[PDB]
Amino acid sequence: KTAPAVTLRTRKFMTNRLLSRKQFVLEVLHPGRANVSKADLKEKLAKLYEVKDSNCIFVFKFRTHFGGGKSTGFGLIYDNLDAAKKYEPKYRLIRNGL
Amino acid sequence: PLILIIRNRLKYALTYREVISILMQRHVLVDGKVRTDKTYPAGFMDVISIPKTGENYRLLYDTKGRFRLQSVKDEDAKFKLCKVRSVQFGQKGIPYLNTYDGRTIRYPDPIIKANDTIKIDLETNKIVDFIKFDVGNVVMVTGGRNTGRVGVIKNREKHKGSFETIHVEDALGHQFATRLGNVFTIGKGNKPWVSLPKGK
RNA sequence: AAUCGCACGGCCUUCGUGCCGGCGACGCAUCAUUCAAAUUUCUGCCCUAUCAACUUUAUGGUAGGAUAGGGGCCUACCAUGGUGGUGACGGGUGCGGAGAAUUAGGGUUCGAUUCCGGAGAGGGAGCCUGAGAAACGGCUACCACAUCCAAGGAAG
RNA sequence: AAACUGCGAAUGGCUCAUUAAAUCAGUUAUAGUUUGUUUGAUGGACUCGGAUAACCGUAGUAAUUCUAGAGCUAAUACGUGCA
Repeated sequence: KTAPAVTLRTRKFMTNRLLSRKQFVLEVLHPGRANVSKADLKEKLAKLYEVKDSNCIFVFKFRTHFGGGKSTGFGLIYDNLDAAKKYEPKYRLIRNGL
Repeated sequence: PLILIIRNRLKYALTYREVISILMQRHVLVDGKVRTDKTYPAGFMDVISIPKTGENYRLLYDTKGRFRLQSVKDEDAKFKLCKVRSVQFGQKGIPYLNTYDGRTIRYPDPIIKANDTIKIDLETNKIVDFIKFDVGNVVMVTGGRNTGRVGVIKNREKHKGSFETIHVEDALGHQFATRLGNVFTIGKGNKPWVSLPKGK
């Protein structure tokens, strides 16, 4: 889990729109030497917003390993523009229908 | 079809849903080969073939026309007669001479029109002789009420569109004719297949 | 013109290695084609003529395209047609054949559940997949109608 | 023994609504055409790599139906050199 110093590459992101979903993507990164973060993650999370109580974020999928570098992780939204922003609204598109 | 006909030899009691086992017990051959196969079709002149302390049988027709097994000698078992059912003509002299069993032959061998028959062994897939459909030769009749009879061809009448009827001399009793499709040649002066009791 | 699953051998050869080798089932390609397909034709298939003139690629000549393959099937151009007092075109009808029932025979009647062929899966068109579907147990999706709902959306 | 690929789910079943029609029957035509699989024919053991489901780890509209960010992995399904 626990940090010293790291950051995101947003890959593409995407939405189901009649609903209350747009889908937010990174791999969290730090690479080279050493370690998984707070600061960069927080920035992305906060500018993701304008929120109050317990954010609209839920972070909790960090699995990296003991073994190896790839974790990605990435974190959650009700929704958010930054969350639309690598890849804007599909999924309602998939249910437009085909 | 192979199943029906082996199953025909059985008709005392107690197979059919069990059927599958006879074939698996690899004790059945068709034309000297292994097939264990439930949807298999067989037809006239096929040689079918049982164990080990065993026997051989020929698919023939009974007087009505259904296909049935008849006991066959080992000597005869070696050979089979194939009627030339169709031709796509050519090369060099090759027609592609289709036969009744569904066998291809491309090429010589010295002759050859539909309704002629080829005498073939079994192991090599060699053609010993050709039995011409012509007067003076003997034939067996493959279907109908008229089925299961033999005769010598007295004359053939040809018309437009197809060669209509084959006339027979014979009978122990009297003369009869059938369309060519019915006629399966079995013997010539040089080589016969005929040693099977008789007949209207 | 453009691999599995059993082997076993011979050889330089101890297991070492080189290439091959006895069957049993792959497996793809249509290159004539078998059980198991389709499309066409000379014929006949209810009653009503208080239904008597019909039909506008719908008919014909010719060239493409299309398709597994036939073609006004689809499409250009040219020709204006082809059909019907032997019933065309049209209307109604409390599947068609194999057959059922009668009645001495003739006919009448019946045509169906079964066998056979065709067709449709709430109504209608289109499509993917697959050798083969224009698909009851697939989709797409308008409409018709029930359903689920943490009532956003799914759902038959 | 769960998924992927091959064969199958189109056969079969049942109902005559549509339905007088080359619809169906019976006879032919079909080189004017298809037939995979099979029965049958014709052709034919060098070296190899590639990623993937199950399993996993969490999830969104979320109770959802449903499937994906995602670790890991196997292909006579694939791509090749070729007498």
